[PDB]
Amino acid sequence: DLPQPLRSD
Amino acid sequence: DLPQPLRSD
Amino acid sequence: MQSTSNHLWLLSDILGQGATANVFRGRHKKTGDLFAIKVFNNVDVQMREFEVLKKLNHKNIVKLFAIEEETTTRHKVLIMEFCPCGSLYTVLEEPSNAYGLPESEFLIVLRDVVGGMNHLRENGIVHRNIKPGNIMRVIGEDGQSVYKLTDFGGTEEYLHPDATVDLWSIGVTFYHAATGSLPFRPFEKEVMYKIITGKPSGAISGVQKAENGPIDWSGDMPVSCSLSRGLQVLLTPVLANILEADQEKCWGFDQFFAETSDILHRMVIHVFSLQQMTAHKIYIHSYNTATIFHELVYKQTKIISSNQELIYEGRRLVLEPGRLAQHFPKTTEENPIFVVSREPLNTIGLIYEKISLPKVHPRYDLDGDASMAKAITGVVCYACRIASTLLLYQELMRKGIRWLIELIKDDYNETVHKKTEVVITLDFCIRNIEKTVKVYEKGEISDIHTKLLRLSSSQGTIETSLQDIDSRLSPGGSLADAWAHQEGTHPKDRNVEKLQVLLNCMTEIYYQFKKDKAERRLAYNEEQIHKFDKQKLYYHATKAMTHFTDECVKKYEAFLNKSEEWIRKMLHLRKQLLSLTNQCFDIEEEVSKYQEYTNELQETL
Amino acid sequence: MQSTSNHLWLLSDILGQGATANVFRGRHKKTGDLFAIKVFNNVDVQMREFEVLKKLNHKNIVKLFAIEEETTTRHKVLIMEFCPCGSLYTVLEEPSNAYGLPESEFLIVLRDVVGGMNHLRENGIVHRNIKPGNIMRVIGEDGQSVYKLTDFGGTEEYLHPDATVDLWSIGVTFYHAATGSLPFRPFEKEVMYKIITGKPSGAISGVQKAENGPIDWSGDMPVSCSLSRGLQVLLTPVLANILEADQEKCWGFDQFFAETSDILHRMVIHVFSLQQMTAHKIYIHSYNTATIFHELVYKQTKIISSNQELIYEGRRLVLEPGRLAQHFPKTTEENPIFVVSREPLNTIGLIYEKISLPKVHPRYDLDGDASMAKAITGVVCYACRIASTLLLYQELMRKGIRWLIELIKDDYNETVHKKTEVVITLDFCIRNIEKTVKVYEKGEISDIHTKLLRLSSSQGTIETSLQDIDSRLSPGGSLADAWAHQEGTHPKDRNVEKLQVLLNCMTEIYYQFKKDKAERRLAYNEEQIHKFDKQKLYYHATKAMTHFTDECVKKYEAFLNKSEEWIRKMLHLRKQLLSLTNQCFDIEEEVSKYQEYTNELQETL
Repeated sequence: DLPQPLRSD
Repeated sequence: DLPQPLRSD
Repeated sequence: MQSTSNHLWLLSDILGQGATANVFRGRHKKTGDLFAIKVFNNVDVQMREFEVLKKLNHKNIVKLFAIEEETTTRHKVLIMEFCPCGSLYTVLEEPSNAYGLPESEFLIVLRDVVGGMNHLRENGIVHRNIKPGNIMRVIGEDGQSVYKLTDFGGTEEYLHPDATVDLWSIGVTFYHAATGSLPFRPFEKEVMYKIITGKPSGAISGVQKAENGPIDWSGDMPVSCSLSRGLQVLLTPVLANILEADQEKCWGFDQFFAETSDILHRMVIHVFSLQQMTAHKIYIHSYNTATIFHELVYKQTKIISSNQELIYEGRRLVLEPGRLAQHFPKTTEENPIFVVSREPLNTIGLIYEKISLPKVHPRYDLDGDASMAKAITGVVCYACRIASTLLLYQELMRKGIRWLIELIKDDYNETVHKKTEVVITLDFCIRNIEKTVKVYEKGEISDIHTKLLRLSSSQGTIETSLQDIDSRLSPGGSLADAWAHQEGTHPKDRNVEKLQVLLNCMTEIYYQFKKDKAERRLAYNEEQIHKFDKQKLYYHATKAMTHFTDECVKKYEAFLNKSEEWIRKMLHLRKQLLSLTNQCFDIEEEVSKYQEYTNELQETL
Repeated sequence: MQSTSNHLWLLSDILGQGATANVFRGRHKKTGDLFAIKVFNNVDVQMREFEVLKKLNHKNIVKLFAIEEETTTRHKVLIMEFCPCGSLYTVLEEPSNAYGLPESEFLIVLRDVVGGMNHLRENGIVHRNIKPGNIMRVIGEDGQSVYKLTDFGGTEEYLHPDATVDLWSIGVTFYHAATGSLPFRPFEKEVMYKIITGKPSGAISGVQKAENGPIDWSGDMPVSCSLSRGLQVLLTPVLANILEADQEKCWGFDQFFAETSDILHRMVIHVFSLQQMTAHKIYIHSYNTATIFHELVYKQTKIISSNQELIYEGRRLVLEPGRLAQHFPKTTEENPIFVVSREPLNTIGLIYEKISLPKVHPRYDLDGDASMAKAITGVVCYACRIASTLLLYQELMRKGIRWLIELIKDDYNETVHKKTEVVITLDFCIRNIEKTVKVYEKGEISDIHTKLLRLSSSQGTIETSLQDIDSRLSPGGSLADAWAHQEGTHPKDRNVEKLQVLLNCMTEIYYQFKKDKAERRLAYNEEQIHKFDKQKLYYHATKAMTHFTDECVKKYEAFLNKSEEWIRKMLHLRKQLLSLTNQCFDIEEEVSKYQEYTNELQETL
């Protein structure tokens, strides 16, 4: 639901 | 120079 | 791609899917001009149908150029003209049109749909019931839109709930274009019949807000309808007589065409009632006199024809009653004809709907986000439109006040110098008759002298009343408009542009959500960016609707509350000045006869 | 893609290439906010430089948030704020700005560049010579643009041709923003020096049109410069004193800042000279009196201060000479202050440049097509701007004529009733003195009676002259404005929108050619569509420039040619009315003394 931080994988 | 008609090939 | 003998199109150009055909965007093979190609997928009945439709030529019919054959498979194609701007669905899905089209665009839609109906009926083509998907839009050669009819010969709300033209779908199309919502809405194919069957006479909408409850029937356009009152009065009987529940009592086409042509041939005159602070659009024919103009102003501002005082660009306006309405001066919305009365009215203002923001739903639902974004952007667009209308009313109010004070001063000045003339004549008559009596005597003399002394005392009262009126009209007095440049909102504050910036950000997020709705699922980072945009949209909406109700509405209500007491003070002063003018005319009417008798007594002795 | 400890960016997001770094569009990893990331490719000197630049905070400096390190390779990155609208190059490459920015946008650019210069110099940062690539653009919170400075600390035409701030590049930037072309142009790094070295004093541009010929030197902005005359008079000495060829005689920064702040703190008052048919923008400080306003109107309209008669919304306007310029009424371009004189002038009109379409070159050259499309679209944009200006002049001319006739009629009416008052007094004095002499006789009597008979004959001449003046001012006479609604162009003809439709089609073809220029070569069908668009662009240009010179300019010249003779007839009538008014005042000045002597002779006998 809530936004969680981005990632580069 | 001058435009010539289109084609589908 | 595919091809014909003269046209070709790429298959990633789909203008429209359907269970009957596919509409692609293609182009002519030798000249490069664009067309829309309708490819079927499946006989001379329909060939003769298309041959009859080929011969039409009108500016509200989509042209059918030629019917040809696919080269790979032996299918049929129709080559028709390419309308790039989409149908009326694409016009009514814009968030600025969420509460109905503007009035000019609505009249264009009305004119072009009725013209296409007439030209199809006059030749004898039996067509379908036209809906908002059958009305294409094109940009004409002068900026204005041109609406055309095609495919004649949720798409199920527009039908009647059961050779003669039925007019239910045209009525639901026009109500949907005027207000933005369908007229008859059940809550959340039998409920529709039970609503429309028990409909009273004259009702054009019915809203059901509960499960199986009673239906709220209405006979007016809603309060958030952008159409002016002068058009709603002309348009509500048409929709009341074609949305009739019983097919015996409807109009048919000739009475409908005559009444809509009576609506469409009117010109518009913009009139701003100053004591009520309300703008009006009087619709009048080009050949009506001024008497019908005064009656039409009476029907909307409740001012009797012997009290309407008109002001246009400074000076007054005296319309003689034999002056045709095409010889009136040209008015716009920012250049109206101000109507002032002498008898008091009620200061109303602008009557608008209170729209709040819907509750944002927190779950990641990728179909509900597009609906939420559309509804919130429609609310902020409605607020921007109301903000510009409030600013327009304040500017016209300041201008009308500034002109009305000058007209009061002109009445003052003509009263002053007329009084000075009567004063000179009175004092001469006094001096003449008294010198003649005092010299001749070495009757009615006291009857003259007592009355003329009374007249000089009355003059002495008139002069100090005029001094008090000049003390009030003086710049810096009680009836000065120095307050009007210190309340309300000004065009240098730029409130409408501040709403427009937030509105552009919200419309960009709305387009991105609508693009992400067509793709069924997203990646990880794309989903996170979607969630951040979902909360940032509601942040922009909260910011804009706080700015609206705490910068635009509050200062407007302060301006309205001061304008009421200024209008009361103006009416009091303007009545007292008329009383002084009539008293000076009575003194002049006496002084003329007394001067005649004085001159006769001069001559006889 | 790549990443840092807190930011990440895809490599197909290149905002800018360069031999020093690469600028990508990336976003913050935890909040999703966008930034511009400048990645180097190669030490504490530049680290201390970026640490000094980090502490700045101003609304005309691009913020540097943090300096970080790439995770894969050990490079350096700079995270700075994302300006989405591009630099000033992207503003000056638009075809509507091919002949210089509009005046409001130019003043915004001037204000923001000078403010950034001042805030960098006041703290002590030694920066480069700023060029149009160092000026980013952002949309502020209220719709207006905000220009910011970045990268301080063909790109070679902006330099001087050889701690103290040099101001050559700022001058060439402002001349390029005002006119759209560089000031000093050789034909087709030594020719530049030979041109600028032999430049006279005061010259701000020099054009060489031949091979090794003489240089045409100029001291004015060109005729196709969109800036008003009241701003060009203030702006030409600044550019004449910072584009000086010798560095000893230039201004330096304090005198430049003081003179541009004297330009920027002015307010604008819009004045439309009616006898010359020219609009003017008077720039005045907020604390100047009306005397300086009359002197500024004299410097542009050549009307002496004792002849300027001002009209504002109907009535006249009498500015007492102690009235500050912030208490003048608010004017726009469509609501000016009309200036009418009594002595004749020359009806000029609008002075604009004659721009023709360039010759289209027939070869398939994929780089020349973008240049040809840009030049042709710039010509049609200039024509659309001139068309809207011509329509504005015709509308203001019709409005000023309609007000001036009413002011003439008011002078007529006050003369009429003043004359009627003097007539009553004269006829009474005649009747009184003649009855007294004819009764008393059962000296100066003929000296009275002959002169008063002369006065009655003079009255008889005055009355028939007033009847002739009313015969001319009557609706349907010789000085009626019924011609003014029958020539020129009206806003219901919609000529500007008809040019705008063709302009939008041409701008779409221009964008497609500029997109096809980045791809080096095209396929077969794409090349054929390119050739058809290349000839259809020139078809739209021929259609629009035929419509302009045969619908807009021709009707304007007819309207101008009729306005000249209407102004001549108006001046003749308005002089004759003043002569009659002065003759009536002379008769009243005689009648007062003769009435006194009459009343004395009444009283003594």
